[PDB]
Amino acid sequence: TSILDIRQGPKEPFRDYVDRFYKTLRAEQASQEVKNWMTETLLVQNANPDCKTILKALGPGATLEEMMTACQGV
Amino acid sequence: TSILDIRQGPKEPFRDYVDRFYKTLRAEQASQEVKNWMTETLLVQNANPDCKTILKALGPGATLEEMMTACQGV
Amino acid sequence: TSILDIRQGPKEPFRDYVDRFYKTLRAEQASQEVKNWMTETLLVQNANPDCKTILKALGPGATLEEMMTACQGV
Amino acid sequence: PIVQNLQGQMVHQAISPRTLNAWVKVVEEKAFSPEVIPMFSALSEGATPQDLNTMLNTVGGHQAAMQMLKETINEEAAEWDRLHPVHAGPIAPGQMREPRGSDIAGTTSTLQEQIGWMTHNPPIPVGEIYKRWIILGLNKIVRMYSP
Amino acid sequence: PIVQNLQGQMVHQAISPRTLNAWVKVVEEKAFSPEVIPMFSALSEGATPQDLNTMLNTVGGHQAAMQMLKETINEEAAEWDRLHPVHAGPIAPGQMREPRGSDIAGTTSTLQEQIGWMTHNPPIPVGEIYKRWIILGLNKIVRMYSP
Amino acid sequence: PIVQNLQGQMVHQAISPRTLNAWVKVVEEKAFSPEVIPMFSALSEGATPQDLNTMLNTVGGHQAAMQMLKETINEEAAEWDRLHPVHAGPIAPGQMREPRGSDIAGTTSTLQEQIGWMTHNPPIPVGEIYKRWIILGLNKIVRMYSP
Repeated sequence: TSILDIRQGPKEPFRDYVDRFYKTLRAEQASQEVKNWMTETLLVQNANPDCKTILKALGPGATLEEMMTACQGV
Repeated sequence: TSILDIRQGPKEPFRDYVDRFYKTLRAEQASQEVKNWMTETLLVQNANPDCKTILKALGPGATLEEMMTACQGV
Repeated sequence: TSILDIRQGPKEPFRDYVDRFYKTLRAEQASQEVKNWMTETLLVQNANPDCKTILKALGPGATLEEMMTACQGV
Repeated sequence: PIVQNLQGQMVHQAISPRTLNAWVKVVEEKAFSPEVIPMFSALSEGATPQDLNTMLNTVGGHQAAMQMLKETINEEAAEWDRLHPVHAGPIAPGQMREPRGSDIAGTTSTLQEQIGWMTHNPPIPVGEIYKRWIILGLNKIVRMYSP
Repeated sequence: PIVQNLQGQMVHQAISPRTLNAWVKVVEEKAFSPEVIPMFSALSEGATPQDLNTMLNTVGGHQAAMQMLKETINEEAAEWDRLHPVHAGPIAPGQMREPRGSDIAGTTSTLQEQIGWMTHNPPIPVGEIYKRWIILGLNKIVRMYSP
Repeated sequence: PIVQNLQGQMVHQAISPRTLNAWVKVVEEKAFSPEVIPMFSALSEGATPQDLNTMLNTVGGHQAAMQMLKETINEEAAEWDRLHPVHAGPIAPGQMREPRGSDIAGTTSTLQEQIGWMTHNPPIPVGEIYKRWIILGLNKIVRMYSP
C-alpha cells in the first residue's frame, strides 16, 4: 500500500490513523526533509473533516502530543 | 501384533503399508538374512491383489523407490 | 508433484503461483543454466490467459518485481 | 561466527541452536515486516558468509522472495566483480588471494579462507559487504511486499 | 562431537540434550522438507559417525524412508570399499589402519579410533564422507517424497 | 557421571536436572518404543551404576515392566557371579577388590569404589556391563510389549 492511500476513516480515531501513518512512513526510505514535508502535509490532508477542523485551530508549530490530545473526543 | 498379521487393505495405499512393515520389522530382532527373507517374501504376499499384480510385473531385483513409485496409483 | 504440473489457476493470483514455482524449483536439483531456462520459459507458459497477455506486453529483459507488480490486478 | 576467545585471539565458534531457532521464529512470525532487518543485523553479528548462506538456505516458505533475493545477491556479486577487477600478475607466495563476488557470497571460498581474510591484518569485511546486499535486497522485498 | 578445547587441542565432548531434541523436533515438524538438509548440516558440525548413527537410530516414524536410507548408506559404503582397495602388506606398528565403508559408517570402528583418524596429522574426513552419503540419500528421499 | 576435567583428570560431576527431566519426559512420551534404547544410551554416556539405579528408581508407572527389568538385572548379575568366580586367597593391600554382580548393579559398591574401578589403570567397564543388561532387558520388554 502507498503512503497517499493512507487516510482517516469517518469513525476512526486519529490515533489509530497516526499509527498507520508512521508505520507506512517507516516503509518509506526518502530524504528526511521530504519525510518532514510528508508529515506536515499529508497527515492533516487525509485526516477526517471533524478532526481536520480541530487541527486547523491548533495552527502551525504544533507537536504530536498536542495533536493527539487535540483530536481525542472526535 | 505379529509380523504375519501385517497386511495391506483393499483401499490402503501400499506406502502406508510399507511404513507399517518396517515399523514391525523394526521390532523384530532376527538375523539379517532372515529379515532379508521376510522383506522379499512377506511384503509382497500380504500386499493387495491390485498392487500385487503390479509388483509381479516389476520382476525380481527391484528396489524400494521403484516399488513405491510402481504402486502409487493403486 | 512435477514442475510441469505447476500451473496458474483461472482466479489464482500470479503471486501465489510464483511462490509455488520457486518452491518446486527449490526441489529441482538441475544445472543453473537449465533452471534459468525453466524460469524464463515455463513460468509464463503455465501462467493464466489474462496475465499471460499482460506478461507478453512486458517484453523480454523483465525482472520479478516488475512481473509481480505487472499482474497484480488480474 | 568468528568470535574473540579468552586468550585474546579471534577463533571460529559455531552458531547456537536457540539462535538458529530464533532466526526461524522471526521469519515465521513477522514474514517481510521491517523489524526483520535490525533483528537480522543483531543475529548476524560476527557472522560468516557461510553462516549467512546457512540462514538463507534454512528458510521455508516465501519462495518467490527467496528467489528474488538470490538473484539480487548474484547481481550485487556480479557488480562486485565488475567494480573490482582481478589484480596484476600471479598471486604472491607470501600473500593470500583477493576475493571475488562468489567468495563474498561464500560459494567459492572455504571457511578457513573466510577466517584468513577477516582475521588477517588488514582485515577485509566480506560479511559487511554481503550484509549490505542482504539489507539492499531486503529493501527490495519490503517495498514490493508492501500492499 | 570432536571440538577444540581452550588448551588448543581437539577433544571429544558429548552432544547436548536440547541439541538432540532440536534434531527430533525438526523431523517431527518438517518431515522430508528440503530445509531439513541445511538444518542437519549445521547440527552435524564437528560430529562423529557414532553421533550420526545415534541421530539416525533415534528417529521414530517414516520407516520406509529410514530403511531406504540405510540401504543407501550400505550402498555408498560398498562403493567406498570397491573404489578404495585395502593396502599392500601388514599394518605398520608406527601407523594406524586405513578405514573401510563400515568404519565410515561407524559400525566397525570404535570412538577412540574415530578420534585417531580425525585428530591425527594428516586427518581423514570420515564425517564428511558419511555426510555426503546422508545428503545423497536425503536427495533420494526428497525426490521420491515429492508428490 | 565421571567426566574429564579441564586439568586432564577424570572426576565425578553430578547429572543435570534438565537431563533428569529429559529422561523422565522420554519415558512419559515414548513408553516402551525402540527409540528409547539409543536415547538411553546417549543420556547414559559416562554414567555410573549409582546414576543408572537413580534413573530406574525415578520411573513412575509401567510397574510390571519395571519389575521384569529388575528381575533381569538380578538374573544377569547372578550370571556375572557364576561366570566370574571370586579370586584366589586374601585381597592385596596394594590392590583393590574385584567386583561382583551386585557391585555392577551398584548395590554393594560405594561411589568412591565405582570411581576407583573406572579411573584406575587398567579400568574396568562396569557401566558397560550393566548397560548391556539394561539393553538386553530392554529387548525383553520391547518384544513383550509389541502387540
